[PDB]
Amino acid sequence: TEDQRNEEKAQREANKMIEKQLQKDKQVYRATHRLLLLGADNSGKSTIVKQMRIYHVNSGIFETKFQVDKVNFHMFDVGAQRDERRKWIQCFNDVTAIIFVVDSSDYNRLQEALNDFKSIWNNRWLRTISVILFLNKQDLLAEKVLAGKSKIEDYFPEFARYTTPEDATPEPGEDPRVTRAKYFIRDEFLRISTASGDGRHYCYPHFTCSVDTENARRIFNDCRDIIQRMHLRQYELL
Amino acid sequence: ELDQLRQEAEQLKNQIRDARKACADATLSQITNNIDPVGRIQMRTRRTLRGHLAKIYAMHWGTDSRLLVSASQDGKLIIWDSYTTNKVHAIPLRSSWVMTCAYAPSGNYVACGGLDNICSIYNLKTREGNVRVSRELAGHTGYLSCCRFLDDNQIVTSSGDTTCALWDIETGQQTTTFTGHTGDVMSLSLAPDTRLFVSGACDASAKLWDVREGMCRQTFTGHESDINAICFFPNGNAFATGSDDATCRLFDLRADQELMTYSHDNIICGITSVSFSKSGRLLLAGYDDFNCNVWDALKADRAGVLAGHDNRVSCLGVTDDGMAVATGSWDSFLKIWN
Amino acid sequence: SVRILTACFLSLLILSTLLGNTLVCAAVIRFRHLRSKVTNFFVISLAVSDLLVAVLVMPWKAVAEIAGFWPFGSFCNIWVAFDIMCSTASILNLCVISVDRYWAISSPFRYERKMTPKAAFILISVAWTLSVLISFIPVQLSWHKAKPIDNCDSSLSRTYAISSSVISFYIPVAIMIVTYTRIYRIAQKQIRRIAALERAAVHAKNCQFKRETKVLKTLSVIMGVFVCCWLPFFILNCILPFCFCIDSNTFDVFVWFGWANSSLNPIIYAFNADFRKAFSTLLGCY
Amino acid sequence: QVQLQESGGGLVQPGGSLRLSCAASGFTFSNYKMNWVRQAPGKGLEWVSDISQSGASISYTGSVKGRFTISRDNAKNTLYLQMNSLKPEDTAVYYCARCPAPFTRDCFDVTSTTYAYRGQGTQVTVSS
Amino acid sequence: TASIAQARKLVEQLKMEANIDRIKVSKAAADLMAYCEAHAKEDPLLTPVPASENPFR
Ligand SMILES: CC(C)CCC[C@@H](C)[C@H]1CC[C@H]2[C@@H]3CC=C4C[C@@H](O)CC[C@]4(C)[C@H]3CC[C@]12C
Ligand SMILES: CC(C)CCC[C@@H](C)[C@H]1CC[C@H]2[C@@H]3CC=C4C[C@@H](O)CC[C@]4(C)[C@H]3CC[C@]12C
Ligand SMILES: CC(C)CCC[C@@H](C)[C@H]1CC[C@H]2[C@@H]3CC=C4C[C@@H](O)CC[C@]4(C)[C@H]3CC[C@]12C
Ligand SMILES: CC(C)CCC[C@@H](C)[C@H]1CC[C@H]2[C@@H]3CC=C4C[C@@H](O)CC[C@]4(C)[C@H]3CC[C@]12C
Ligand SMILES: CC(C)CCC[C@@H](C)[C@H]1CC[C@H]2[C@@H]3CC=C4C[C@@H](O)CC[C@]4(C)[C@H]3CC[C@]12C
Ligand SMILES: CN1CCc2cccc3c2[C@H]1Cc1ccc(O)c(O)c1-3
Ligand SMILES: CCCCCCCCCCCCCCCC(=O)O
Ligand SMILES: CCCCCCCCCCCCCCCC(=O)O
Ligand SMILES: CCCCCCCCCCCCCCCC(=O)O
Repeated sequence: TEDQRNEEKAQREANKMIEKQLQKDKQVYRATHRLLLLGADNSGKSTIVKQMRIYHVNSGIFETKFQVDKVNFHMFDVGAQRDERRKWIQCFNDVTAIIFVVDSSDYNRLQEALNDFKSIWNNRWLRTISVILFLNKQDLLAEKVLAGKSKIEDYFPEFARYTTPEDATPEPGEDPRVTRAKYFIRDEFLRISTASGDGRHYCYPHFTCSVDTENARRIFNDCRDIIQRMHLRQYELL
Repeated sequence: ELDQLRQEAEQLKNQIRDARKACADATLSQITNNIDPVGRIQMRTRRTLRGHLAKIYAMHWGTDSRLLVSASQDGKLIIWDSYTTNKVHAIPLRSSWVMTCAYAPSGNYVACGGLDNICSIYNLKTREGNVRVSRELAGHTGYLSCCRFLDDNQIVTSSGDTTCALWDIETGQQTTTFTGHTGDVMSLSLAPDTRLFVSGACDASAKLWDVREGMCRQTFTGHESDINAICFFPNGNAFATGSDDATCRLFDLRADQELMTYSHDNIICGITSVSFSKSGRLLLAGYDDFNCNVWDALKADRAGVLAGHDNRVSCLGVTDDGMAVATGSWDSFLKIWN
Repeated sequence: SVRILTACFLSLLILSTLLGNTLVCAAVIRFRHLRSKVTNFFVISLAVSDLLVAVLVMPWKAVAEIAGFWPFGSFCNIWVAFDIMCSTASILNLCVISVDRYWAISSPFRYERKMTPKAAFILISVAWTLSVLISFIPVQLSWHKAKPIDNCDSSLSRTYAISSSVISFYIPVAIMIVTYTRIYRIAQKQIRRIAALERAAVHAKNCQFKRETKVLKTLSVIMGVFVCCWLPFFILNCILPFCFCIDSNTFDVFVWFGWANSSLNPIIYAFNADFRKAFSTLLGCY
Repeated sequence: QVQLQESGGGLVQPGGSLRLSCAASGFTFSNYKMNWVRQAPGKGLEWVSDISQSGASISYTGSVKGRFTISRDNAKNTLYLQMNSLKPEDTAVYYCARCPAPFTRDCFDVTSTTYAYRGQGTQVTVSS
Repeated sequence: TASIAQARKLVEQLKMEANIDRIKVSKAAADLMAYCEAHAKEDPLLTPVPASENPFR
């Protein structure tokens, strides 16, 4: 049985080397924070982050690496895939958050975006994942309200009976009409997100612009909110 | 134009269902009433494999029943030894999102797939000592779902754009393309003779494909939801299918219809992966409510329950000698059950 | 008589403490995921300290109280040192647990990078090494005993009583009060954000406190049980040497309350669902 | 075999009424959430409306809300849609759609590239 | 003319699929029973294995 002892020593040495390599990779893996970037084709989801260090392109997917305060982020943009998404979304349950980017300027697409957000939110495997919301092209909403006719009140009868929330604070230099439209979109998405009421994940709404730098710091801050709420859940404090 | 075509198609499907209802003389469970039941089957965790970082999506045994490939979402493909729990290889993958992995019958190659719709073949000769990418295949448009080696020269792949290919590794091109499916083809199960295979798509229809001719021969429409995994019976004359409606089904290639349906009221969760045993009497089913059910293939009754995983049982394999059964779940542990 | 009742109470206390500590240690030995997190190492250390209390501090004192005399006279010197070690180890482990919860809730990213298991081990080892440096050296050098029928009434000197009390109780309760006050600031802000989103939802629906009570109940139960159990014995412990002041029966009863806290500590620090699943499995009740 | 058969439709007038009958054959009807989806000429698919397993929760699209009744009978195994106050701009093809999983609340069925749990649909034209 | 060029391929498909031979259900059944009986004793999962013969024990 001497030869089998030799073979077992060699296999044990190989296993020790592989195990050490896996420990180093475990450290690098745990330092990394994943982010799934999901948005419709009308919206400029590529234009959201301008603090990207690199923009690497694989054959059927896009990967972005950026670091904020020595914290590494991977952002996975789904590229060339089929229209049916109910089978490859199961991969992305392990990510920390799902960034969801929607175009407010065109109104027909918004209804589809609301249905897609509902299907994300009520999915079984996306229950543990928080979702971070970007209502892109707000300047276009400003420019487009002064067009003689309001599209949103046509597509939504509720918006003839709606007032601006008192908790909401309007930015200086804006039209109350435009802020009513902004917060009413925001309220649609928050009513879809509060309808379920699980308490395992939340929906973070953000009003972003076409050209803006602050988006990486916003995603960093919402990541800090997600992991603080997760530890508060974990010690059963909340 | 389109209405006489669809009416002809409907009269053809009524002829097919008249055929299928004429053929149905009796059921299998009436025939199998004077058959001794299997009883309670207790299997135990002989080994637990550890050291994966992310969830284990797919895994495939070897043909010597010794070394298993496991595929994970961290970008590591680990070739294991099942006897001594030694990692005989660990391969770092280019894309992190992996959905399938295949092991060659001679053991010289391993293939991996994923969301970047490229099948990557790795050689295991290691004349330098380092594993390297032996070839990459980028023909498919939709994601790569399940891929299996016919031999060391030809690999069969199942994309996500309703298309199955037959790749030659030496030319690096597609030999035969199968485009009959309408829903997304989830997995394929090769025959033991490797002349036919079966594919289950998301349109609740399993197809029977000839590798050499290049067209489907038979269509099965017995399910109600997305057919997740498919597996042949060990004689190559029947297959079993698992779907999201918590019902396993057994289908015949000769009778062209379902023989039996395996369904229980207490479990409404989907069915991830099904593998038969060596003899063919036990159907092993990886359910979505964190356990495996050992159905009896001839009596439609649960022998026993492998409730050893903490998260959902992602994939299930059985050795070629029937000695042990390995399951990989989403808690990064590979249980070997005997 | 009275002795029977007191023996029954003390025996139930000992058995309860043994039971709970045993269940926690067994559950962590039998389950891999209950050892995978770096947090649960500290609860391992606290079950080890509490099980050393139940195994080696409570029974001998219980026998001595039931009987009235002291059984083995030379055992008293060792007993005192093991009592100080096993109590100080429990209070330092609860300070390590509080610092862990505030490091994890305060900095969510830095808690992943910095809290390698090596830092966990160094915290546990500085806790137990401070306990053995406060206990086994002075008691065996007998600096406390020389303040100027056999009984184990070691009248502590003022130096060692005040110094030992400061290093064993007062520093960890200042650490724990600043810890849980900052964690209730963080939790309060999170509750306000959730209530704002909820109230916007409710406003949208109409147009067409319980969570804060939970936070205050959890923090109140932890702080109230620990402070309420150990405070009327370290007040007396600081007063007694400096000093009618205190009767011996009274001091005995408060020492029993101090030890009684070690029974309640696994129930409070094991309300996790994973622990309840591993206790249903291990115990075999469900 | 999962199969769906729409019924009713045709050339109608604005302001009129129309009942669309949908017959679901080949599966258990009460287990699945089910919904209605329409397709304008030269446009994409849009989610009209939905209904759950028990039939308690019902929602609609905003721009046609309060105008369509969705009755599911489980025993008759039929899905009826009542369409009053018709409009000439709303002329389309109506497809019955079924969410692919049982006992769930998530649906992915707006796909135009050969979604295979829908019916052939019915042409509903409004001429003013 | 693409939907009718997939209709006509569906038609040709179902014509080639209608015209196949079909064995009866009960003979298939009996063959399955025969193959499960024949190889029943060679299954280590159905029939237990002694611990020395078992490579995992
Ligand atoms: C597990 C629990 C119930 C054990 C309780 C043990 C109690 C009931 C036993 C242990 C010690 C015993 C005491 C030992 C000594 C004496 C002195 C004797 O002159 C009167 C009885 C008396 C006072 C005994 C009464 C019963 C007693 C108190
Ligand atoms: C009174 C205080 C200052 C004493 C401090 C003693 C410290 C420096 C010593 C005593 C015990 C030691 C630890 C003992 C065990 C281990 C586990 C090993 O795998 C890593 C080193 C580590 C973690 C040591 C680190 C240094 C250590 C913590
Ligand atoms: C880390 C742990 C194990 C350290 C424990 C150290 C203990 C066991 C050591 C450190 C100091 C030592 C004491 C130092 C001085 C004396 C006085 C001498 O006349 C008798 C022995 C005696 C009383 C020693 C007993 C053992 C002792 C208390
Ligand atoms: C961090 C650690 C080192 C702090 C230790 C503080 C110790 C050494 C200090 C703080 C309180 C002090 C005691 C306070 C009061 C008295 C009463 C006086 O009549 C004699 C000295 C005596 C008994 C002091 C001895 C030294 C003492 C115990
Ligand atoms: C010695 C041990 C048993 C003492 C334990 C004391 C505990 C049980 C008591 C002391 C303080 C009390 C809390 C004080 C204040 C509040 C806020 C009130 O709106 C809900 C009840 C609640 C949250 C009490 C719950 C019970 C409580 C936590
Ligand atoms: C609970 N035990 C009661 C008996 C006793 C007797 C003398 C001293 C102490 C104690 C404490 C342990 C203890 C812990 C810390 C401390 O500072 C102490 O002085 C003591
Ligand atoms: C020499 C000091 C006296 C005795 C002190 C013993 C201290 C034991 C502490 C054990 C802590 C164990 C923590 C978890 C370890 C693990 O399982 O990884
Ligand atoms: C589980 C820990 C067990 C500890 C038991 C300690 C027993 C100590 C034995 C000492 C007996 C001393 C008797 C002295 C009699 C005399 O000298 O007169
Ligand atoms: C788990 C560790 C427990 C250790 C218990 C140690 C008990 C030591 C007892 C010492 C007895 C000394 C007897 C000397 C009496 C004499 O001088 O005759």
